[PDB]
Amino acid sequence: SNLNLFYTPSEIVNGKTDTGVKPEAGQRIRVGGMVTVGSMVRDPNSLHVQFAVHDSLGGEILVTYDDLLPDLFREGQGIVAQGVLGEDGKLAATEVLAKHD
Repeated sequence: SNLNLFYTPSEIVNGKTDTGVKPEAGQRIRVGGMVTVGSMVRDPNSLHVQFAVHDSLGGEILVTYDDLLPDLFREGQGIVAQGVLGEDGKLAATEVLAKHD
């Protein structure tokens, strides 16, 4: 089966996907961290959407999404996104759970 585990965005930059050392494009993981106010950008297409997400670790990872996000993905909260690493540096995620409450 495909595993499922939650990891910090800032972690999964430095010496991880970006640098392709430990993880690799192919594995499914969940990024979990805080979205910055100006992070969310949608296409005029209105199906393609991408967002930067970060943590106190002071690294920002870009996540890409290829349908309409739930609640348009409201900014300035902390969500979890499940995705597979595919874009040797970016992660393709469609299962975002905004359990911020």
